[PDB]
Amino acid sequence: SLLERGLSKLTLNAWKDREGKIPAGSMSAMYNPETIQLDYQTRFDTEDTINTASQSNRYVISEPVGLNLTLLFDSQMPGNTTPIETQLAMLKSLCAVDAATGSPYFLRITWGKMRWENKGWFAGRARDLSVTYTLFDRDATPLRATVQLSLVADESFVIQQSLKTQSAPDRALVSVPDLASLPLLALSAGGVLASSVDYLSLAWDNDLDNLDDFQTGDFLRAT
Amino acid sequence: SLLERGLSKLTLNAWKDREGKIPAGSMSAMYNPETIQLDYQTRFDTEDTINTASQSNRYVISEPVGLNLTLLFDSQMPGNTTPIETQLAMLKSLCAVDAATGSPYFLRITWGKMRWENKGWFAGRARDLSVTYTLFDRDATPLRATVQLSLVADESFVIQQSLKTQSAPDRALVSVPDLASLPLLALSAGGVLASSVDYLSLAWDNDLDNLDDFQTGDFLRATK
Amino acid sequence: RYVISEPVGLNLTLLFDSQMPGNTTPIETQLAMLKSLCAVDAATGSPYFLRITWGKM
Repeated sequence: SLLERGLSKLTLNAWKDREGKIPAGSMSAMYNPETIQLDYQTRFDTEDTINTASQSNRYVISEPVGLNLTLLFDSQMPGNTTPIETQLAMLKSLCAVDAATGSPYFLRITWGKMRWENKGWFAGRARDLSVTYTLFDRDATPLRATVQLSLVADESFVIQQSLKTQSAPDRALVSVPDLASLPLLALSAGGVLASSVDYLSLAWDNDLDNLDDFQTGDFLRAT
Repeated sequence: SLLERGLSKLTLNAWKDREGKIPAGSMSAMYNPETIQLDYQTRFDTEDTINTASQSNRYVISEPVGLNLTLLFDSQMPGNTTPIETQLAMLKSLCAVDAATGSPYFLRITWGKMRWENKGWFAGRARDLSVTYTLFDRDATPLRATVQLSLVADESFVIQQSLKTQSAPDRALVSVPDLASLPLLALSAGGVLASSVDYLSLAWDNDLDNLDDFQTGDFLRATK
Repeated sequence: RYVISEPVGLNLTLLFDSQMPGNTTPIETQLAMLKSLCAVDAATGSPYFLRITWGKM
């Protein structure tokens, strides 16, 4: 909408390294998948104690988000001139082991206006894959594919570095509201940093005099 | 198409060694499968690092490509005159342990124009086989079969080494473009080799004079 | 014997839709919060300690 009406097919872009400096090939899928699903799974385990009766559970690991999507290829209808084996030559190639490197191709899936995991793209490597050819001709050039991709998370190590810089930075720079107080100024400054800054050490950092030297509009820093 | 309209059946060739030196028997099976299926799978394990800087998962092993395929035999329709036990005396033989060596037979499935995983053939050995006879005769010659094959990938070592040298054969021979520079010429040489070719070694291996010596059309050789 | 009591688990299924003409907020802005709050936070490296509530339930 808002400009024109034309289909935006999804694109499978593959690299060789994690960061994306070395590019492999790329392919755009005909016949958009009609369903995508992203499945989360966070594993817990119930902590045990013999003293108290408080009941909590322990965060163990976070199994990465998986993307399940299915594709269909056809080379029979008279708009479809290209064979489906040159199109499946790259789904089998880009979702398997690289020839020189032992690792797979890091497979960044994208769609025109769809945010995947709060980002415009979905990195990750193909966990499994299955092509099931359901229609042939006389010498059996294949004519249907029914591909069943599935991926994992595998974001780059840099992208993951900047996302924890926008959350809990090094320095806070909290403001001073009206009728303020240092037990409440150090309580909102300890929410930016998530590190529970004390009122006394917040007072020593700014070198303020009397534990009341804020004047409703000045900025005092927490570390 | 493009010449004629005769069918092309699938042929199951067998060997004894990993390579093609010692041929065993070889059958072609009538009544094509209607559907093939080859499943890929790659196993990953999540890094449970204590430092909690990053979430990632390692690559462990890639499971071999497995092919599933279902056949059917029948000899009572009056075009069908060969009894199906002579055609199943080969599938039961080639998908089992050979008497000579004590191993499977290293099968190779092929179809006329179908291109398997990236090659014109599908090598590998038989994981599974199940025949289920459904019709019989008065003396019970069977004459209906319904076979359910299942194979693995297992290619030979000469073919796998040949496909490796076709990608980064430890020389690059990188052309230079107009408005080029050695940090860019090392990124374009570090993509041919996938080895981070560290630009000071490029100017030493090619006898550059002053780190800007290439002239928009000459080649630079990059090894490792 | 009594060993341990497993934690109470809650199952719950939602639906979002933005093309009916009362629905104008795109559902990615509403799913940019569920995907965020039900995942590991960037600040500490842990989940977010959610709290589900209904008017009289």
